Amino acid sequence: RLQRLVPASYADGVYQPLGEPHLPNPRDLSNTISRGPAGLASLRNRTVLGVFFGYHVLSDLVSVETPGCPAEFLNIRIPPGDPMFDPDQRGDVVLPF
Amino acid sequence: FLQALGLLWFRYHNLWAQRLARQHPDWEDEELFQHARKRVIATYQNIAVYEWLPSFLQKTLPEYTGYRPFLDPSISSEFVAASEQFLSTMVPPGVYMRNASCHFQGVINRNSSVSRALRVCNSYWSREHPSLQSAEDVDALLLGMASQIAEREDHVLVEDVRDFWPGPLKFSRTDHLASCLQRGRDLGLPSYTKARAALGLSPITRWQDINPALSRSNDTVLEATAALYNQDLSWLELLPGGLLESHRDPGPLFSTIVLEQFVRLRDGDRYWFENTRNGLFSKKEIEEIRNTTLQDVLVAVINIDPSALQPNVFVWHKGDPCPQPRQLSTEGLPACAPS
Amino acid sequence: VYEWLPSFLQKTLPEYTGYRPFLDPSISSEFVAASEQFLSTMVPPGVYM
Amino acid sequence: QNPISWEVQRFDGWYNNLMEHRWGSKGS
Amino acid sequence: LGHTFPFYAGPKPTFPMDTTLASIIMIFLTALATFIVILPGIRGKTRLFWLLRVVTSLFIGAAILAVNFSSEWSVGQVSTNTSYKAFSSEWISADIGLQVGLGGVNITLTGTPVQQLNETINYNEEFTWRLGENYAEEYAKALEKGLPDPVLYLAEKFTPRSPCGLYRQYRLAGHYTSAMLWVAFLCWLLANVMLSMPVLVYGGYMLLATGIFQLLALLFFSMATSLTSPCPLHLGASVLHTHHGPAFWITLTTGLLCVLLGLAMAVAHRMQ
Amino acid sequence: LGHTFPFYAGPKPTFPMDTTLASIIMIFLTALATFIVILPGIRGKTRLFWLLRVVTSLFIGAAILAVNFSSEWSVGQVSTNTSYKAFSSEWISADIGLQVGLGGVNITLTGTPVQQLNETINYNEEFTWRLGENYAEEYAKALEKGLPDPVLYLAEKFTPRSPCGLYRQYRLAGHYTSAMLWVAFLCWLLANVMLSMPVLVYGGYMLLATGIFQLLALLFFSMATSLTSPCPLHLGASVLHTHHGPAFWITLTTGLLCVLLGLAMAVAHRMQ
Ligand SMILES: *[C@@H]1O[C@H](CO)[C@@H](O[C@@H]2O[C@H](CO)[C@@H](O[C@@H]3O[C@H](CO[C@H]4O[C@H](CO[C@H]5O[C@H](CO)[C@@H](O)[C@H](O)[C@@H]5O[C@H]5O[C@H](CO)[C@@H](O)[C@H](O)[C@@H]5O)[C@@H](O)[C@H](O[C@H]5O[C@H](CO)[C@@H](O)[C@H](O)[C@@H]5O)[C@@H]4O)[C@@H](O)[C@H](O[C@H]4O[C@H](CO)[C@@H](O)[C@H](O)[C@@H]4O[C@H]4O[C@H](CO)[C@@H](O)[C@H](O)[C@@H]4O[C@H]4O[C@H](CO)[C@@H](O)[C@H](O)[C@@H]4O)[C@@H]3O)[C@H](O)[C@H]2NC(C)=O)[C@H](O)[C@H]1NC(C)=O
Ligand SMILES: *[C@@H]1O[C@H](CO)[C@@H](O[C@@H]2O[C@H](CO)[C@@H](O[C@@H]3O[C@H](CO[C@H]4O[C@H](CO[C@H]5O[C@H](CO)[C@@H](O)[C@H](O)[C@@H]5O[C@H]5O[C@H](CO)[C@@H](O)[C@H](O)[C@@H]5O)[C@@H](O)[C@H](O[C@H]5O[C@H](CO)[C@@H](O)[C@H](O)[C@@H]5O)[C@@H]4O)[C@@H](O)[C@H](O[C@H]4O[C@H](CO)[C@@H](O)[C@H](O)[C@@H]4O[C@H]4O[C@H](CO)[C@@H](O)[C@H](O)[C@@H]4O[C@H]4O[C@H](CO)[C@@H](O)[C@H](O)[C@@H]4O)[C@@H]3O)[C@H](O)[C@H]2NC(C)=O)[C@H](O)[C@H]1NC(C)=O
Ligand SMILES: *[C@@H]1O[C@H](CO)[C@@H](O)[C@H](O)[C@H]1NC(C)=O
Ligand SMILES: *[C@@H]1O[C@H](CO)[C@@H](O)[C@H](O)[C@H]1NC(C)=O
Ligand SMILES: *[C@@H]1O[C@H](CO)[C@@H](O)[C@H](O)[C@H]1NC(C)=O
Ligand SMILES: *[C@@H]1O[C@H](CO)[C@@H](O)[C@H](O)[C@H]1NC(C)=O
Ligand SMILES: *[C@@H]1O[C@H](CO)[C@@H](O)[C@H](O)[C@H]1NC(C)=O
Ligand SMILES: *[C@@H]1O[C@H](CO)[C@@H](O)[C@H](O)[C@H]1NC(C)=O
Ligand SMILES: *[C@@H]1O[C@H](CO)[C@@H](O)[C@H](O)[C@H]1NC(C)=O
Ligand code: NA
Repeated sequence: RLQRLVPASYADGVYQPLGEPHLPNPRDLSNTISRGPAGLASLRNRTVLGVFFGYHVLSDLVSVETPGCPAEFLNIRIPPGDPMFDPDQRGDVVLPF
Repeated sequence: FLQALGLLWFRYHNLWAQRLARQHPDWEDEELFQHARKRVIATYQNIAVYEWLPSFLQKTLPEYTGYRPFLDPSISSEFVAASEQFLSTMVPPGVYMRNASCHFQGVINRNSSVSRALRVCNSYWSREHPSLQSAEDVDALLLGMASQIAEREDHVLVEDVRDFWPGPLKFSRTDHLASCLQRGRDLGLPSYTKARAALGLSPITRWQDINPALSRSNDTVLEATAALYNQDLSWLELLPGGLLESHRDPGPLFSTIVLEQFVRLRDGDRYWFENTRNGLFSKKEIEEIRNTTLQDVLVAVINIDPSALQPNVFVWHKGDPCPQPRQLSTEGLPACAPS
Repeated sequence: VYEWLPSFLQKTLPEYTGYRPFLDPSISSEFVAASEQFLSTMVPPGVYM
Repeated sequence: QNPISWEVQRFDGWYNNLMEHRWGSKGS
Repeated sequence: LGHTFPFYAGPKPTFPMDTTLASIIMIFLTALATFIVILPGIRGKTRLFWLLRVVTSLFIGAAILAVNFSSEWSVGQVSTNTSYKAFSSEWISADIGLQVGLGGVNITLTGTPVQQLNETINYNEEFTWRLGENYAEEYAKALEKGLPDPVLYLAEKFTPRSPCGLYRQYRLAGHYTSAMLWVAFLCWLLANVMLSMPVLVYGGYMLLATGIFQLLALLFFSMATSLTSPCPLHLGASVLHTHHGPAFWITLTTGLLCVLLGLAMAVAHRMQ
Repeated sequence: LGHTFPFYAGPKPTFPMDTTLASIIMIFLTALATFIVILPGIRGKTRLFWLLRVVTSLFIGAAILAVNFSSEWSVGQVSTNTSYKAFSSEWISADIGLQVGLGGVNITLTGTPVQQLNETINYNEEFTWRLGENYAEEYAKALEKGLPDPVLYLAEKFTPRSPCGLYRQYRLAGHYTSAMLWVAFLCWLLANVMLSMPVLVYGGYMLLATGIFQLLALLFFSMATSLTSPCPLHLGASVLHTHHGPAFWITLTTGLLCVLLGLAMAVAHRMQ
């Protein structure tokens, strides 16, 4: 198991994750925070080799990407009219997570 | 690129095995493999902790004072999000491939076009690439990554990560940041304020105190993020707060998490190469390993002159060999494949 | 901790710097023998009232 | 208001450490 | 339909009662329905008496089985404010109930309201001391599982090593009460079989034996649970008091009915 | 005698072989002894033929049972120098043996000499993949137990998640080979029962079916264990190679004997 700096924060206090409407939609938060222009150089002139070496170090250390059993889905509801995942304004696009 | 790093370490292990076979002709397969694995693990630990971490955190581990048998070194759930995000904030839209003579070659796309650099979004899980065919191509990848400057350590993610991350289910593409947020909620990660309090950081009471320099500028991301959270700072999650905290470095929360995690990893490991009690290495071998940087590994594997790489390949400085042509952006690169 | 230990060891704990959630506090097997013996070496033949 | 404003310590030493619930407990 | 995960997004159901009691009720109601369907085939005036005989026998058997498997012998219930979980100073207002049966104890923690502290508090935990089952192992697994504090407190109150000797007396009482209830069930089966046979007096004697064994199990449970030193169960600002639950009273009523019917059968045979 | 503790200070015995095989041998030797005692009661010339028939049938049944329960189908054994335990750099010279059966695998670690590093190295560990049993749980319990390094290595080689797919193929092969061996045992029982009956040709056909099912189990084990991708088991400076163990050859010989006897019975019936 992984360690915890703080006791686990779940909606039911055991396993059910905190989500909407208490927390903002993950895609809304991603669009609000991470949207910006590419090509901004690192302020310390850090190299890309360092970034991918750190990715290798992380792959050495931790891995929580493979799904568990039984299969539980925490699906990301795509906000209607998302430029990338719901370009047709269908309003029901859901990214499976 | 992660594949290039893996190939680098694989070839380094094979090279060390060949060196030990030359030194000890009578050794069998198991002895050579174990000695080479020990040396490679020691070099990997030294580079990861004493070279990569000081360069990518601007923080250094305290001096090693011995093995702590009673210290829990397990990876914390917060460390996953912190490390993943402060690495994902620097992924470039493209990656150069560089020659040993400071020549940046063209990259042959699968559309038969020749691009200035290898597009990240179109190379995910690449079974084969026309410009990646031999060991020389992997060496070019490593040299180009050593010469190329990464993206800014800020809240901004490139579209190769934010929109065209490999979708694990029913979609070829997905949002990596949204997936990381859903991971943090899945792991029951604490709030930003609770995470700061548990680590002994000073409490933050206003939204503009998350990143003073960010609120100084004309960027409105703090106000919009507060609007998403209904101005409730107590509900801000650890991952978005760490994204917002970063300025020229990972934020105090993320830097604290990563530094504490690596301190526990080093001190709690009986097989740490500096732990003299495990019998892995002598004092001279430990000193040799400490002297080994990633430049040494790259020079030994690629088999090129040391002047082709800067002394610290994790940071590029003016005067270092082979400057990048220009800071890469989406301009001039192939459009990402649609979802 | 702050009165009996400094008086019976001539050693003082370092200044308290907070709670260490990742530190194992379990009693070691050597501590049993050490504490028991350095206490048993001082038991008097009699006790005044 | 409840006079007991804190989490009462357990007598058996369980749940003292966040992730190692058996640490310092009886029988460990 | 596909394209979405999971294919079924609805909350998963929970069985609304004990599965053993539910199975007993289903089996005996199925037998009752079969015999009700068969009722018009019965000959003449001996239908209401036949119905009474059949229903009484089925009720006796169902009572034996359900009471032997019900964890409702010694019951208690108190409404309090108690600490709920670890690493949380918040308290919950809840009904805590103890239901000691023959083979173990069910501890219930029902929130008032059930939704408190953003959690559903409707715990119903069983800790069994049946032969071959280790109560201490079950309590250790409950501690590892992380059950709420009142449940753990009432569970450790019944551990073999707890200073108040509830475990020893309750295990002995439940074991021998269950043994004598099984003997009563066997006697009830034989009573049915020998009421089928022409010798009705022997079947009446077996029914009398069923009643006697029910009374013996009741008396043994009372005597063995009375020898306990007083264990004060204090939760929050209250004390929980146990008393003979409805399983005890159903045992008493069913045993009295069986002994009365057996005595009536014997006296009627003597007088006719 | 008392006044000292313990009352018995001698080392406790260990059973010198497999308990299942020992029980099979004891039961069938008891039957053989009973029939040898009964032998003088047999009438006349039909005693040596009677003895051959009885002994052959008992041997067929014992072979079926022992082979179905023997973990000796795929065997291998190598003498090496290997690391022994954790927190100890000392190595041991030992014979490491792998004995894959139908329901699991026995890993043996026998020191050469047995007394090395002030320890007795005679490990014989079983890891079972039978239906309803979790191999991964058993390997985790072995890791928690602290078994010596060669045992843990060869145990994790058969985990469901190990890169070399030994677990899947060996589990399938063992499961269906055991099923067909049980079918052969049933056919052997019926062969005895119908050799008791006057229709000897049907009993000979059932004996032939026993032989055919033995051959089918043998062939299925061979085919399903052949489809494995080569898993290189490397201990120290050596590689362990598995081969069809004596259980395989006993299956082959017993099945050939049964099919030969069945064909002889059928041909003799046709010719007489
Ligand atoms: C005397 O006592 C006897 C013992 O109780 C009693 O016999 C019992 O009778 C009852 C019927 O009346 C039966 O027991 C119940 O069975 C229910 C169904 O069991 C199945 O489902 C559960 C649920 O598992 C899901 O969730 C867990 C996490 O909780 C996951 O780990 C699982 O993977 C699974 O998750 C999936 O499904 C979820 C559904 O929403 C999804 O959300 C999720 O994403 C996943 O898709 C399984 O765990 C069961 O498997 C277990 O048992 C089998 C066989 O024993 C094992 O093989 C297996 O390994 C498992 O160990 C099974 O598949 C249960 O739901 C129910 O459990 C509740 O009650 C018990 C007892 O109090 C608790 O211990 C337990 O924790 C549950 O309580 C919580 O949840 C309820 C409502 O769900 C709350 O009301 C309660 O307050 C508590 O909430 C707390 O925790 C929540 C999280 O868990 C949290 O959200 C809350 O906020 C709060 O913090 C119960 O066990 C069964 O017949 C008997 N039980 C036995 C034999 O053990 C007898 O009747 C009594 N006698 C008398 C006279 O009364
Ligand atoms: C396929 O594989 C199958 C699985 O093996 C196999 O079936 C097995 O057959 C064998 C018979 O051939 C049987 O298994 C054996 O049973 C023996 C007897 O079992 C009883 O005794 C043990 C011993 O327990 C004592 O010691 C332990 C500590 O070791 C204490 O914890 C105990 O309390 C007890 O201590 C008292 O007694 C001591 C005696 O001297 C005193 O010194 C002491 O002070 C105390 O007074 C019990 O543990 C057993 O209980 C366990 O099992 C039951 C039922 O399963 C459980 O309910 C219970 O909870 C326990 O789990 C039981 O009561 C065993 O002795 C024997 O164990 C040895 O072999 C196995 C397998 O290799 C090892 O795992 C085990 O550790 C032992 O190996 C050590 O010891 C031997 C000699 O003793 C050494 O030769 C060996 O190298 C190893 O030494 C190492 O450890 C030593 C300390 O342990 C150390 O001194 C050494 O220096 C070295 O470091 C074995 O299990 C049984 O029928 C089957 N097994 C099953 C079903 O599990 C099948 O035949 C195979 N098929 C084929 C075709 O071959
Ligand atoms: C690449 O470098 C080699 C020597 O390092 C040089 O000979 C060659 O010309 C370079 N490639 C190009 C395209 O100039
Ligand atoms: C390590 O490098 C330092 C200077 O960089 C040198 O003085 C020292 O001798 C080296 N030690 C080894 C073991 O190579
Ligand atoms: C950072 O790299 C750029 C080229 O990408 C260079 O012009 C600049 O001088 C470098 N800054 C430092 C401090 O080395
Ligand atoms: C529990 O607390 C509530 C409010 O604090 C109070 O009204 C109630 O009487 C308390 N119950 C007990 C049993 O103390
Ligand atoms: C918790 O309970 C309160 C009041 O019952 C409710 O307003 C809130 O939505 C619930 N959930 C969370 C996550 O606070
Ligand atoms: C094991 O070691 C001994 C002595 O070191 C040696 O004689 C023997 O040949 C070795 N066996 C193997 C298989 O390496
Ligand atoms: C260990 O083995 C050695 C040699 O076999 C023997 O002399 C010694 O008595 C044994 N026991 C200990 C405790 O060393
Ligand atoms: Na960025």
